[PDB]
Formats: sequence, structure tokens, C-alpha cells
Amino acid sequence: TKGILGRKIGMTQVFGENGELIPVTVVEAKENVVLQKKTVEVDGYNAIQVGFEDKKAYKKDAKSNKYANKPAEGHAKKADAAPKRFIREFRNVDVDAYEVGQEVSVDTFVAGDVIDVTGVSKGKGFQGAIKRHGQSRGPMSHGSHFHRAPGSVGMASDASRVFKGQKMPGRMGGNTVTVQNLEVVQVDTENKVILVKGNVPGPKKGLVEIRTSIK
Amino acid sequence: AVPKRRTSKTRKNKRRTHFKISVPGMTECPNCGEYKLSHRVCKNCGSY
Amino acid sequence: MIQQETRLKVADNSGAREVLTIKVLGGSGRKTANIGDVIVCTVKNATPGGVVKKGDVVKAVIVRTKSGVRRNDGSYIKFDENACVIIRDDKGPRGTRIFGPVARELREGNFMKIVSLAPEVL
Amino acid sequence: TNHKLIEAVTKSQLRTDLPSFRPGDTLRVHVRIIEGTRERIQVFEGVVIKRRGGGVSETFTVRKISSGVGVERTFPLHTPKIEKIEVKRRGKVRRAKLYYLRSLRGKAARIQEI
Amino acid sequence: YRKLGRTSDQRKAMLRDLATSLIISERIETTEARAKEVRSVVEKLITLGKKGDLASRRNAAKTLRNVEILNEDETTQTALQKLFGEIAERYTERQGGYTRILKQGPRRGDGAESVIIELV
RNA sequence: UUUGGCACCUCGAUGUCGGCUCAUCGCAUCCUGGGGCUGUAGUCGGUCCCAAGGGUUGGGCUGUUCGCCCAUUAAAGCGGUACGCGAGCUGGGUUCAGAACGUCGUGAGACAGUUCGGUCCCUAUCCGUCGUGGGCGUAGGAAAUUUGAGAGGAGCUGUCCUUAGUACGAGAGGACCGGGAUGGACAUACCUCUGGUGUACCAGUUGUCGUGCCAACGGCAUAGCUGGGUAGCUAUGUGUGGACGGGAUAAGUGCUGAAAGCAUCUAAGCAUGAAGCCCCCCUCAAGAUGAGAUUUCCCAACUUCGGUUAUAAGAUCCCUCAAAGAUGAUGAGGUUAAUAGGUUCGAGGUGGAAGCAUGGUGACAUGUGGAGCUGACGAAUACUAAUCGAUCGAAGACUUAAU
RNA sequence: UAAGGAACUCGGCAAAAUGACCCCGUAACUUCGGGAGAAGGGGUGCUCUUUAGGGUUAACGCCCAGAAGAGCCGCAGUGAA
Repeated sequence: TKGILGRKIGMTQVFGENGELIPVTVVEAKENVVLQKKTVEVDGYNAIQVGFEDKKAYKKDAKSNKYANKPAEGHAKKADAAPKRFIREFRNVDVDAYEVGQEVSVDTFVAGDVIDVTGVSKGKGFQGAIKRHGQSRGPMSHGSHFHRAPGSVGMASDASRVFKGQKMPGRMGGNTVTVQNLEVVQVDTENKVILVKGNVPGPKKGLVEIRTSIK
Repeated sequence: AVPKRRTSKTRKNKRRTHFKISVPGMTECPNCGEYKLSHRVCKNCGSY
Repeated sequence: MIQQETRLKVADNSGAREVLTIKVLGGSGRKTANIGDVIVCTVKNATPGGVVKKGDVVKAVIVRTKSGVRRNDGSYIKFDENACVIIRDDKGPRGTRIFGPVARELREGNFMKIVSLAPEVL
Repeated sequence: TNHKLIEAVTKSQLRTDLPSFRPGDTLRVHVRIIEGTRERIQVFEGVVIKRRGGGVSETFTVRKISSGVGVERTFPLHTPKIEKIEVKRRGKVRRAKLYYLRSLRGKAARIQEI
Repeated sequence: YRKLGRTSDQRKAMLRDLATSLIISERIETTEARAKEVRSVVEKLITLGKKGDLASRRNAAKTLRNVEILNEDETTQTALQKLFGEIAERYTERQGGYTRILKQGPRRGDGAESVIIELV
């Protein structure tokens, strides 16, 4: 249960009890609202839909995603709310505890709550096997002409082919990844921020989904 | 390293289906002269 | 950060001066050791007389590495050289006189005799 | 605002009782040791080698020589494990990072006062 | 930042050559990327000229090349003198800008995006 | 999987051994797991059965395959895949030209018994693999949020404290069962800390040429060298993960119970039972042609609204850019505007500018003054540029049954 | 390029390190020539004094100094090659 969205701001450190140092990620969880409530009798599964960051109203002759379109405006009109940048669903919550139009406030979370955090990895691009996987590099001396290539990719006439999942070069970067069992250090309601123990995936000013751990 | 079979006309012209030129923008010069290139005050009578 | 083939000064009066390390024990694949960790080693340069003689295979505990240690308060400590003390397979030393300073992380490994014999403990 | 959040959130973890010092100055750091027995206190006297960082991530390093062996100790500036800092002596140096002291001994590793 | 397909010293020298020629002529024809880089250089030079002090004059002479202009009325001055006399007076009240890029069509020998860059 | 026998493909060429890189399969199980028996008191051990999920070290002497040794480890398993892998790498071995020892030979020369030395080519057409786009489809057209048929990944293990010096044991020794903290290796994310780099940042310094000279600056000397270092990228740094739990089962233990008045774990029935199977965890996923679901938006003037000029919702061309990136995509923005630049102010970095004055014979020092300078980081400000525009874009069929 | 320092590999292959000038000192073994530049140590910038050398010498001045003192700066003075 207890899901929210936020933007990654950066990393700092804080001091706990008995002077211990705690590296911390600060997350701006601001103006989250509920836009829709999906149900088993209608949509086939219970979930709420949450919108996080407000954008500009509809405008004729608009070219960017800073300005809402007519569908998004109508969707955010049912709930007496503004249009939002990011929309995500949460299935882990109890659906009856929330109401359409409700504001999801950061004070849902309190210190000591263990959480899971989801986000897209940073982005690196076309990378080789030494970096994209943990492959060893060949000798750099003694007559070698094999440094950063991948080695053999198959055996021989028997299996005259390459199997799938052979770990070749390619794009490495943004894929969604959760880290499990991080905890909340404190909450500041006036600036609407959460402090998470550790580090979370993604670049700065990037979306993160915080929710409660199962275990 | 070398091709084992020659390439047929079919395969060649299939490969050559994305090998072409796009069309430019051609915002017609409201000021004067020939039609201006978009976001370009063209040397040949453009007023972008 | 002590791996295989590193050389360490010895900080006791057991008889050895220089020592070469053969193995970082613990688990399989253990590559590097640091303060508080036990190693097996050879004596490459000994003092005349002394208990231990050149060519002997012995066990030692690492004290005062150069790539030192972090602590839970975020403090760090480092030294200017790497050193060790030779032990009697009971966390006790073969010598009776420790030299130089010693880290405070030895208390967590039950090396109280070395900590007591030492000068300044940091 | 999106740029003052880190400062605003880490303002409370910051200390004000610390004095001003720069590299070269000789410091006496009183650090509290919460051993298994009690909450003892121990002093560490040496020369400031390195100051760096910002705000709460700020950090400084001091160096001394105990028994013929050089010893460097690095603290966060705003940690509560430091009871007290004293500036015993002021130095004269033309450099922000005194890494050249690591390969000296004796009168060569002496610093003019003021 | 841009490397312009050149080494560090070649890039530095070409940038200050571009800036000097622009101070001389007040509009020049070049490529898009070179213009987008020399823009900041010449703007900082004009900022120094507006400050006017001796130290700024020296920090600008660090960059500018020593070139003589044939001014009207048979008069002669340097690019530094022009920068600190006229170009600073023209923009004493303006806060930023000072340059405008105007795109043109591609060249013949290449397909390079040609551009004019002009003082304003 | 050996040494061989045969001589069926290949002599208009099917690369020989070791080693490196990269794997994948089997079980005839090295460790971990579960059990029966024991000439198993406990601690252990031996043997047999089940079982392939994961894991299965670094060095010395070896060309060496093989083998011996040193130190660890929970363990240092056996095999197959052209004795896996040279259009992926070496080239130590053997064997080509040179030369030498020993032996043999009248000799030219030979042995294969030794020894020193001795050139490893290839711009990927098809299949295949790793990524990433365009077109069309999915009974109206679109924006967004999703279900999950399937698929992939993950799966290891130790030491310590207590139970308890208790059970057992003459004693030495010494538990099961359970509870509790920390580690090794591996994988993943990130740069707050520690450090690396940081060729448009700051300082010091040598030679030489120039700016008429001084001074200051600039050029070349690996970025001339040296000392530091922001953003970003990073590990050796910082965090997180797995040993859980449900079902069904193997070996095996059983309950009830006949066939066969007894007995029997089995035939019918009821239970328990493993790191193994499925689910649970993470990720991809309606090209899932079976093409799915929810919310919202739009709808023609003629017109079998077919075809039409139109056109709407919505996209795109073009342009300023980066949290993205080979290109293309992706995302942030396009004057009702802070997208980039500039400007101003900061942060951090360097470490005390110039000029003036004073002191000193002079090299130099002190003060004005945490000075001055500052790439990528942050905020603010429309000074500059993101112009005027153009294009594309639908008209919810038929059949039956309900209504 | 942190820590480590041949653990790589058939093999320290390659790279790193040494490197100029001045002074001090230098083994075994030798065919007495050598080895030997053995090894191994130390020093080098700028300024003012001079008492004074190569002397520019006419003389300290004109350059290196006989090179002896006294100072200045810097992480580093054959500060690069």
C-alpha cells in the first residue's frame, strides 16, 4: 500500500542517532492527486491512478507537452483538478481508502517505513561487452590483438548458430529497475520532500515511484 | 567476408526502398522573390 | 588493501622485520585484506637471534594500513605505511612489545592483548 | 523553488559553534568515543592538510606523527562526535592542499607561523 | 562544448581569429557551429570593453590579435582600440546579446550550413 | 570420453596441441539439501538411495596435455559439444629452409634422441545473434493509463552468540532441534563520502621568438613541465538483493485396509515429506493477425457523406536544446515563451590579481583585500535566436439474436 | 591512474625507471692493458658581499667565478627537450 510519486532532486548526507552518517536521496513529492479509481467490476482489477506534476491548461496553437490537450483536460476535469505531467497506477493500495480528487500528501509516509523505489536507469548508449556486461579484457601485451572484443560466441558445426542471450554489445541505459527495502529517514511537509536512505535509480529531476515493500 | 551468392534484382531493390530523399519544407516567401527555405533568409530571394 | 605478494613491516619484537603475504583467508576468492584481518605470510628479512627465522611460514594480523578505514560516523583514518603483527593462533602475539600506533578496530576482533601492549590507539 | 531544498532540509544538521580555520593551521580536535564502557573523550592534535566540500558534505583532514609514523584523520566538519575544536597555531602556506607533507620528516616538515 | 573537428590549440587560435575579424568587419560569413561558439567569445570581449579598466584591457589583449584597421579619414587604429572606444559606447546601455546569427543556404563544395553573424 | 580395428565423406586444402576470451548440455553428485543401514555411544565417519538449482581458488616447477608441491576453500566433481571455440587472440609446442652435440651410415645424409633461431591473410552477401528504426495491420479517427497468453532473469555459502558444556559420554570430548548479528563471492543502482580522470578552470616555473623598451601578455616546446581541481564518467567508494512462504511431488516414513478370516504403506482411500517442478520476487510483453480492456477528446456543406474541396481532435515538417542519443528515435521548449546563449548574482575550485603605498641596497616581503580569475553546476533577467507559415489527418460496414 | 608491485606471461615482450655537468669514492678477477662511467653517495636556482681566481685582467669592474660567506622564493632549481 501507500504509494506516491516524486522527482529526484539529488543526494546529500544526514546525521542520525549516535552520530552515524547516513547517505540520503531527497525526493520532491508535490501536488500529487487522484484522477481515477479502477475497479474489478469495470476495469477488471482494483487500482488508483495518480497524477503528480501540474502543467498548463489547454491553448490553441500549442506545440509542446507543457500545455495539456483536450483529452487530458477532460480526464483531469472529472476530478476537480488540473492536468498533470506524469500519470501512474498503484495496485498495492486499498482502493476504498481513497477518493477521486483527493490529495496524496507526503505525510502518508513516516520515518521507519521500509519502501521500494522504482525508476528508469540513467542512460549510457551503445556500449560494449566490457561495460554492458562484466566481461574480462584480453591481454594488453605479449603480442595480443584481442583487447575489448567479446570472445567466441558459439562452438562449432554442432549448433551451427548462435544461441539467444549471447551478451553482445548494444544499448545500455534507461530501463526501469526497483530497489527493495530502503527506509524513510524523515519527512518535511513544508517543502514536501522525502529523505530516502541510500540511492535510487535515475538522473536528477527524474520521475520516481515510491511504494511500500511487501517484505 | 565475400558474398557466396550474387544478389538478385528483387533483393537489391528491396534494400533500396528506404534509400531516397525527403522533401524540403518550402515556406513560400511572403516578402518577395523566390520561395524561401524555412528559417533561412535564402541567398536566392528568401525572407525567413 | 593487502593482497597476495604485498610486503609489510612488522611492528613487534618477535624477530622479523619484513614479511611477505601468501594468502588472505576467509572465503574462496577473497582478494584483499585490511585492518583486523588475518593473513598467512613468510619472513623475508629477520633480525639476528629472535624467535622466528627467515623462511618461516607464520600467521599475522594487519595493523595500520595506508588505505585505511571508514567508520560509521563517516570519519576516516589512514597511515603512511602498512604493518602487521605475528600471532600465536589464539589472537595472542609471539612478541611482548608492539611498536608504532594501532587502529581502534582491533577491539572488535578480540585483539585486546595487542591493544593493551600498544602505544596510542586510534 | 527547486534549488534550495537540499540546503533547507540539511540546515538543521549544521553546526555554528565551530571556529574558522584554513589549511596550515594547527588544530586540537576533541572527539568523543562511545566505547562499550562509557562516553570517553580523546584529543587529536595536528596540521590541517585538506578542506573540501560544501554545506553538510564538508570535510577536513588533519595529519600528525605519533611514534615515527604519519597518521591522517578525516572528519565531517559538522559531525556531533566532535565536542570541541581549538586553533592552537596559525600557519603561512601558499597552497590549498598540503599533500607534499606526506613525503617529508623533521625540519623539512615545519611550517612558518602566521 | 564543441570541438569543431580541431585540436585544442587550433581551436583556440581559430576562435580568436574569428573574433578579431568580426570586430574588424561587423559581419562575417562562416559555419553554424563556429558562429555559435565565437558568439560567447566576442560577447565576453564586449563585456570587458564596457568595463573599460586597464585589467580588462589586458585580459582582452590576451585574446585579440594585433591588427591595424584603415579607418575613414586616413586614420588607423587597432581592434583593441575600436573595441574599447566605439563598440563599448554602442552597447553601454544594452545588457547582453550584441550578436545575431542569420542562417543562409548550404555551400556548393560541401553541404555545410552557412551562416552570417553580425553585431547589433 | 582411451589405445586400436575398418577405410564410408573430404587431398581443383575439413587449421595440428596447449593456453586466453566466451559459453552451453548431461549426471555416472565435489559442496550445499533430503533420507535408509551401520562393526553409527556423542563428535564424527563408511556405504547406499533421491536430486543437476546454484556454486565449484590463487600460486611455484612444467611446452607441456599429465603430474608433484605451497597455501586456502563449503567444495577445489567427471565428461560432451570438429579431443567446443585461431574468418575471436596468442604461437610456448611440432615442423620448413640455418647451425651444433651424441648415435648410425663408405658417403650424400638419416634419427626423431637432444639444442639455439625461425612471416599466423580476409572491407561480412545469406542464415544466426545483440540492439535500434520505418511501413501496414488490429470495422471510425486520436491522447493517455493498463490487463497479461507467453518469455527472460534470480536461485550460492560461511563464521560468531544463545539454546547448552545441555542430550550423549568412564572421560576425553560434545549435539540435534530452534532462535539470534555479521561476513566471502556474485548481481544490480548511484556519486553524498573516500579516491581516479578532468587537453576552453586557478596558480608556479624553464628555454626561445614577438608585441619598439620596462613590466605584463601571447606563440612553440607531450596539455612544455609541475601542484591542485568543478560538472560529467567512474571503483577500489556508497546502498540494495538472495537463506522466506505456499501448493504438488521424488527417495523414504506412515494411518486405515482387503485381495489371501491373519499380516501387509496400496489395489481403492487419508497424511507427511527435499536447495529440485509450479507459484510467490524483478524485467520485457496484444504483430497474443486470438491483434484485448478503461477514461477522455473529435465528428460534413454537398454527399449511395463513396468522391470531393474541405476540415476538427491530433500529429508532423522547421527551429532552440538535453535527464536522451551512432543516425533515427526519446524527452525538455518554440514570444500567451526562461529551450539555449548572453548579462547579473551565487555555489564550488584555485589561493592573495593589477595599480598604488610602505619596508628592504637587492633578490623579495607587507597592506589596500578570503583579493582577483573561473568550462560544463544553480537562480534571476527576453538583450539575441527559437519568425510568417505549409502539409497530413475521420466520416463508426454487413449477417443474426436480443432490445 | 588510488592500494599493491611481475602476482602477468613460454619468457619482465612492451612500457616504466636511469640519463647532462661538478665533486667524493670504487670489489672480485686479470693476459697487468683492464674491469670501470664498476658499484655506491652528494651537489646544481636567484640576490648581495670579496678576500680572488680562468683573469676581461689594466682590476675588483667586462663574462665565468677561486669558489668562501650571508640571504630570498618555491611542491620541485641540468625546474622544458
